[PDB]
Formats: sequence, C-alpha cells, structure tokens
Amino acid sequence: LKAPVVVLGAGLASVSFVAELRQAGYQGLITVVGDEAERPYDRPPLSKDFMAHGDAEKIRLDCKRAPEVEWLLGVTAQSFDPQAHTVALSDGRTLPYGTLVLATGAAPRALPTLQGATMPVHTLRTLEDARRIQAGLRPQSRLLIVGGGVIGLELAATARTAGVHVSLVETQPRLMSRAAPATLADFVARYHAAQGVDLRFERSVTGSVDGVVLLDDGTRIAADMVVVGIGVLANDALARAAGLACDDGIFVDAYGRTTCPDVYALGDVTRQRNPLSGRFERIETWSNAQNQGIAVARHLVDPTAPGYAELPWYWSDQGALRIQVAGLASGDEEIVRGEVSLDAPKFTLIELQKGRIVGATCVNNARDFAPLRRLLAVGAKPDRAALADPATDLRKLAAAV
Amino acid sequence: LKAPVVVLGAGLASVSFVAELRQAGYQGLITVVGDEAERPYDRPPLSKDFMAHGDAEKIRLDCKRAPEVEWLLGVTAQSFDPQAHTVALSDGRTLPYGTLVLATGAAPRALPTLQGATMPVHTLRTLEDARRIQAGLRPQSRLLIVGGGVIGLELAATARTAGVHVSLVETQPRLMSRAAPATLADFVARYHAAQGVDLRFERSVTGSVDGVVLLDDGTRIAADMVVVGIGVLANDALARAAGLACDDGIFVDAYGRTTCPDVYALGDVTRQRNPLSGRFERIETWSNAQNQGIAVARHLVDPTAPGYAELPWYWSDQGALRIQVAGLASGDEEIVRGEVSLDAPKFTLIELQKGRIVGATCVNNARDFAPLRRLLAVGAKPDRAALADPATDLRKLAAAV
Ligand SMILES: Cc1cc2nc3c(=O)[nH]c(=O)nc-3n(C[C@H](O)[C@H](O)[C@H](O)COP(=O)(O)OP(=O)(O)OC[C@H]3O[C@@H](n4cnc5c(N)ncnc54)[C@H](O)[C@@H]3O)c2cc1C
Ligand SMILES: Cc1cc2nc3c(=O)[nH]c(=O)nc-3n(C[C@H](O)[C@H](O)[C@H](O)COP(=O)(O)OP(=O)(O)OC[C@H]3O[C@@H](n4cnc5c(N)ncnc54)[C@H](O)[C@@H]3O)c2cc1C
Ligand SMILES: Nc1ncnc2c1ncn2[C@@H]1O[C@H](COP(=O)(O)OP(=O)(O)O)[C@@H](O)[C@H]1O
Ligand SMILES: Nc1ncnc2c1ncn2[C@@H]1O[C@H](COP(=O)(O)OP(=O)(O)O)[C@@H](O)[C@H]1O
Repeated sequence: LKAPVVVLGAGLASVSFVAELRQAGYQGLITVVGDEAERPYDRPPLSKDFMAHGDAEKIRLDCKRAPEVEWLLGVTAQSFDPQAHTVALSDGRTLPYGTLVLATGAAPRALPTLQGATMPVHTLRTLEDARRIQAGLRPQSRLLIVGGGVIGLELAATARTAGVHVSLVETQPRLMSRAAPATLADFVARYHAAQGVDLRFERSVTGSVDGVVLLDDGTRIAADMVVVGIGVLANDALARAAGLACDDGIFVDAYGRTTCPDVYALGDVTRQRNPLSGRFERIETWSNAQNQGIAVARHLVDPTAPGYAELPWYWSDQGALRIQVAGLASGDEEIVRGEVSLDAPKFTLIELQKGRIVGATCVNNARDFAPLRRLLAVGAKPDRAALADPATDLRKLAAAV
Repeated sequence: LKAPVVVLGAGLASVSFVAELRQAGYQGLITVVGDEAERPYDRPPLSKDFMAHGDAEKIRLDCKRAPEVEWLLGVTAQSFDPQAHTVALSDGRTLPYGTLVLATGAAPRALPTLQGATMPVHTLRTLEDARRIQAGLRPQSRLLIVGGGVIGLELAATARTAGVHVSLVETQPRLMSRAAPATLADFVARYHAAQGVDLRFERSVTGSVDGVVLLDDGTRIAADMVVVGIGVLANDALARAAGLACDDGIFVDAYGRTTCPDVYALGDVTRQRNPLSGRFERIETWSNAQNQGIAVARHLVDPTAPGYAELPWYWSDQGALRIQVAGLASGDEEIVRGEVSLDAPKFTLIELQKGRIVGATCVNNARDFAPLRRLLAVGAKPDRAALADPATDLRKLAAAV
C-alpha cells in the first residue's frame, strides 16, 4: 500500500473497498473516479423495487464509512500509465497514484442481430437504463426480453406486475443456465409461465423489421420494446491498453493483484479463482463486489490478513419468488427439502459431491440459507438422511460443526 | 530486472531465456534450478529420432550462448517466499532472488481409470520416459496408445516403423482435436490406418484386468504396454502455494509478469493471450517456449522492447508426414492447395476469417510454410482465387505485402 490511492469506478466494489481502507486505518489520500454523474448507488434495486417505485433516493450506497474521499463523479478515466503512475481523465486532469485500483465493473452485451433495429431496444445496467425502461412499461404494452437470466426474469416479473404483456426468448433449453441448479430453473420456468410470461426456449433472435423481432425458427414476435439481457462484458479496456493480463475480465489473485505492479482490480471487472470449482471465473455478484473489495482493502492495509476467501452466492427476487443460491449449481447428488410446488413455493436444494456440500438453494426460505452457507464454507459432510428429513434443524447442524 | 536472477526449470524456455539475458547484456548472477539430473535437452526428438536412434547426445540444448550460469541439475525447488525473495531447494539450500522466473513446464495427465493397473502403463514427457518406452518397443509386441494427439501419433508411427502392433483409443470423433484443422485430422487418420494402426474413435478406457484394457463400449484390447497421451497439466504448484493467479497454468501478460511482483513465468507452465483468438490459452509448443523466453528476457533487460507478440505454430513428424500448423485451426473459410492423397502426400491448407488469413497447414511442403506464417503475421487479405490457384507463388506474395 503506497499513497495516494486512486480507484477507477464508483460502484459497490469501489465504495466497499474505500470504506474498508478507512476502517482498517489507512489515512492517506483516496480519490475515486466514477463515469456516471450519480451519487453512488446499488444495482439490485433497478430490476426490483426501483423499477416498481422509482425513488433513487432509496438505492444510494452509504459512503459515510468512507470519510475524506474525493469522488470525481461524471468523469471517465481514459488511460493510465503504470510506469509514470498517472491516470488521464476525460476532463483534462491527471491523477498521480501510489496504488491504482480498477473497479470498473461490466457492461451489458449487445445483441448483434438487433444492431440496426428501428424499434426501442434497451439493456438494463444503470439508473439511466432503468428510468428509460420504466418509462416504457405502459400497461397492456408488449415487452420482449432476450435472455432468460436473473435480470431478464426479474424484469419479466416486474413488467407482469405492472400489467405489461411479456415474451422471453432464451437460446438454451432452460432459464438461468449460468448459475442455477436445473431443479430450480425448471421450477422458475413453471412459475413465470403460470404468471403469463410467453417463454420461448432454444430460440435466438435473427433480426427485426418494422417493430417485429425475427427468430431462428423462422417466426415473429411483435413488441413495443425489447430489453436485451444476454450477459455482460468486463469493462477491462484500460487494463488491456496498459498491458495487464485480461480476457473478458482482469485476472487477479486473492490479494486483488493484477499482473501490473501497484495495480489491483475488484468486483465485476475481475476474473478470479472460485474456491469451490478451483477454476478462474468472472463472479458477477453483489456479494463478490462487496466482499472482494473489503478483503483486498484489508490486506493492503494489513499484509498479515488473509487473501479473499469467501464462497460465491447471490439472490434474485422474481415476483412471489425470493431465490437464494450459494456455491455450485451441481455435484453428484441433490437433496430436496420440502415440496416443489406453485402453491405457496417454499423449498431448499442441497448439492453434494462425494457427500460434501458444494451448493445450496433456498426459495422463500431465508432461515435455511445462512446455516447452509456455513455448512458449505467448511465443506461439511452431514448425514444425507438427516439433510432430507424435514424434522432436521439446519441451524443446529451448522452450530455443531 | 533486479539481480540476482533465479529460474526454476531447465527446459527450453529456461535455456532460451537465460541465453537471451546474456545476449541482451545482463551481466548479473543467473542461477537455474532443474529437477531432472540431465544436461538440458530438447523434447521433440523423444517421440521422433531419439525413439528410433537412442543417442541422447544428439538432443542436448546449446547452453553456450548462456555463459556464467550456474545450473543446479537434479535439484527440486520446493517453495518460494515472495516477501523474503528466497527459494527453498530439496538439497537444503536457499537461493536469494531479485527476479524469479517460473519455467517449470507441464506434466502428462494420468488416466484415472488405469491408476491401479497391473500392466505397464507409461507416459512420454522426459528422457527417462522415452528410454523406458523404447525398451518395451519389442517387434511384434502390442502397444495401446490412449489419446490421438500429436505425441500419441508420433509414437504410433515410430512403433509401426519398429514392427510393433499399435492400437489407439481416442475419446473424440477425430485425431488432434486440440490444434488441427479437421481436413488435416481426417487425412492423418487415413494415413495411420493405412500404416496398420488400429484406430478407435469415440472410445474411452474404463479400466484394465490381467494385461487387458477395457473400453466404454464394453469391449477389450489386449496389450503388452499402454502409453497414455491425453494431454498435460501445468507444473504450477509453487505458484499456487505462493499466492499467484493460476488455473492449470500461471497467468502472465506479454511481459511474462505473474500477479506477484518480481515473479515471471514462461513456456508450457503459462496461460497467456493468443493474439489470434484474443483469448487466454496454455500454448504447449516448442516455438512458444523459445520465443516467449526470448521476448520476456529481452524486455527485462530493455524495458523499451515490445512484449511477446509471436503467433502460435508447431510441427509434428509422423512417419512419412511432415506436418506444420500455424495459427487457428479454423475460420469461416478453408482453401486447399494441392491434392489431399495418400499417394505422395503434399498439400497446404489456408484458414481465413472474412478474407483474412488466420491459420495455415503444410504437409510435406516446408517451402510454403514460412511465407504463410508471414502472411498470417500481418493479417493479410490475399486474393482467394490466387491462394487456391496452383500457379501462385506464395513467397512472392509475402514479399509484396
Ligand atoms: C439490474 C441489476 C440487478 C442486479 N441484481 C443483483 C442481485 O439481486 N443479486 C446479486 O448478487 N447481484 C445483482 N446484480 C449484480 C451486482 O449489482 C454487481 O455484481 C455489482 O454492481 C458489481 O459492482 P462493481 O463495483 O464491481 O461494478 P459496477 O457496479 O458496474 O461499477 C463500476 C462503475 O465503474 C464505472 N466505470 C467503468 N469504466 C470507467 C472508467 N473508465 N472511468 C470511470 N468509471 C468507469 C462504471 O460505469 C460503473 O459505474 C445486479 C446488477 C444489475 C445491473
Ligand atoms: C515427446 C514430446 C514431443 C514434443 N514434440 C514437439 C514438436 O515436435 N513440436 C512442438 O512445437 N512441440 C513439441 N513438444 C512440446 C515442447 O517440447 C514443449 O512445449 C517444451 O518442452 C516446453 O518447454 P518448457 O521449458 O516450457 O517446459 P519443460 O520442457 O517441461 O521444462 C520444464 C522443466 O522444469 C522442471 N521442473 C518442474 N518443476 C520443477 C521444480 N519445482 N524444480 C525444478 N525443476 C522443475 C521440469 O521437470 C522440466 O525439466 C514435445 C514435447 C514432448 C514431451
Ligand atoms: N443471443 C442470445 N439470445 C437469447 N438468449 C441468450 C443469448 N445469449 C445468451 N443468452 C441467455 O441469456 C441469459 C443471460 O443470463 P445472465 O448471464 O444472468 O445475464 P444477465 O445479467 O444479462 O441476466 C442466459 O440464460 C443465456 O443462456
Ligand atoms: N480420457 C481420454 N481417453 C482417450 N483420449 C483422450 C482422453 N482425454 C483426452 N483425450 C484425447 O487425447 C488427445 C491428447 O492430445 P494433446 O492434447 O496433443 O496431448 P499429448 O501431448 O499428450 O499428445 C486429444 O486428441 C484428446 O481428445
């Protein structure tokens, strides 16, 4: 840790990091460069209550645990020179750094086949995006969503609640192929279908003409608005240009170090080790942005601190479904706790590998999720019959281990 | 570049690197730690003329362009401490370093289903391995090779020349799936089949009993010896333990930097950017080991030098086939120069993407390969009709661009 500290990006990873630097006792300069002209804010509300209530003053991040930080909002870092230890800003200024931290997140992938579209086609990442989409959620209008990932499905649920007709096109045979157990994905499809979402599996968009979207089965979907949610791409351009190791994401170790001395990276922009799979992955979650930012800050201030070690997890709020998912989507065994039913949905899935818990899912069962994450963290090997048995208390099991 | 320099591994990447350090003018200490008790040697001969002639004194690497290097042969680096800047050796000594270079290569993957085998099962990476295999190439004996990659096929050709009966089991529908155009792989299969190799595609080994290997189609192959060639795994254990970013290979940028300050990596142990695909890959070639070692050395001595920028290529010698392959195995177009025939095989393949050359293959046509590599390097977009036309001189084309 060399002063001054400069962070590029003012999202959750950046805020979490700078707050932890302060809390851990670093008293040198901190400057944060954020391209959005917005008081730092959290993204999960954008496809949830914000999309429904529209009050941005409910979604701001708490920067009060980060005193004495200059936030340069509405400014873009254009490049950095890792020899000179400087960053070039879009407003013509240059910042010196001792330690540079790249927390620039990721951007929605565009759909090449809609590039020349003459109808509204949006993606959903920013507050500006959310406002633009919400303005078009007219009751009885038709929305097409491209992509059956969590954000697309959260938008689908939000739009149906708003009285919007929703169609959704997914290239895979299932929803949430990226990070969800098949049992969960099958149920989620049944839920959205029951709520009036017109789901099209194993279809892709081939183009569009005069307000109608074309599919690869040679058919058509008329829509008033298209929202594309086919994944994201790391915002790693400054890193690539500066000669850091990148591949749709900046490679970092558990200390957040890039291949360039004195340059670190955090959050959605990073490709990092998933301790459960033992492979490098881009981990695109709120918990990662916060926890990785905190861990990297802590170890910079106190080199005796361990590197980042948290196991992955996320949640999704889709209408009546409060979904929580931790760890790996599959192993060699799944245990189902509760009935999987559209009538008052409430269940837990547990994924095992050779008897060891490697993942878990809770649907409308938050009480079970914390204990399961603890069992997951220690690689617990509980009695499978006990894990299945409804009479088993999971909190006690986690306390006993 | 801080003295002293310590390199872990004494293969081609290490020798190439240390020779370049000297040639570029670095005069400080260089110490190389090599676990094999062997004068540094090249591996390609092991499945080629060595396997046939057995003279190791024809396969040694030239270390004369690396004066004043202490080579600690037959010694294993057990760990390094990147804070203390030391390396712990198996002989009880410790080496200090200013700059540490990890050039530890890769090891053959074992076949889990043969782990408890009670018949000879070998892999082919080292001189010791080659001697052990050669000792068992008894004429009229039966060899089973597991894996239809280049080393397995070179061994197949060598064994057939020696009068050994050869069967080969490949999980994929084709040979050389890793880095060869399908047109080449189809031809190579026809060649080996015509030479008496018993090829089994879309088969896997499930186990073995009393000198017989079992397959997943429920059948059997009797053999006197099994050689497993199912790929390699990076020797990145010291890097993983020391906290560097690794995933079956140490991530490096174009300067050879790892995520740990003052630690570099080179050759088979690295995962690095392929400029043609724009993705990170482990590049398992002789040309990479040499060229990456040279580039990393050059830039350490002269920071104004560019990073590593060479495009990938390899060769394989399989009986009557002298195969050369550069760049990508496929694009959106292949152009075939010459007839593809078992009668005096001689042809060239050119892979294009939107008219730009992205790969090339020469079979028994070395004269064409150099010009094609030059056209590939500049991303030439030659006239496709000219590229096909047998009347076209490729050397002139490369000279004109
Ligand atoms: C609609 C939506 C819903 C989500 N829901 C959930 C959820 O329910 N659960 C969950 O686990 N995760 C959810 N996520 C994911 C979560 O919000 C992200 O993982 C988190 O935002 C990543 O934070 P970050 O700081 O790494 O990146 P970001 O939040 O993207 O912040 C990076 C910032 O850097 C800025 N930037 C980029 N380049 C530059 C530059 N050159 N100069 C200056 N600034 C730059 C970007 O514009 C951005 O403002 C959701 C995300 C979205 C978009
Ligand atoms: C049989 C065979 C045939 C091949 N044919 C061709 C060919 O025709 N064309 C082509 O392009 N490529 C070919 N190759 C590939 C090429 O030889 C490799 O790409 C090259 O050997 C990689 O060199 P390297 O220095 O990175 O690694 P290596 O050659 O593996 O050297 C690394 C050295 O480090 C040692 N080491 C590992 N860990 C430690 C430690 N902790 N302490 C000390 N030493 C350690 C290893 O034992 C090894 O001696 C062939 C390889 C083999 C095995
Ligand atoms: N071209 C495409 N058309 C339709 N669906 C796609 C396409 N590419 C990817 N998908 C699907 O879109 C979904 C994206 O999900 P996810 O990765 O969670 O991203 P997002 O954050 O945008 O929801 C996945 O289920 C994936 O299979
Ligand atoms: N379990 C397996 N059984 C049989 N063949 C395999 C298995 N795993 C991989 N292979 C095949 O083995 C070949 C290995 O080729 P390559 O990657 O060049 O490695 P090598 O250097 O050992 O030849 C590939 O064609 C691959 O499809």
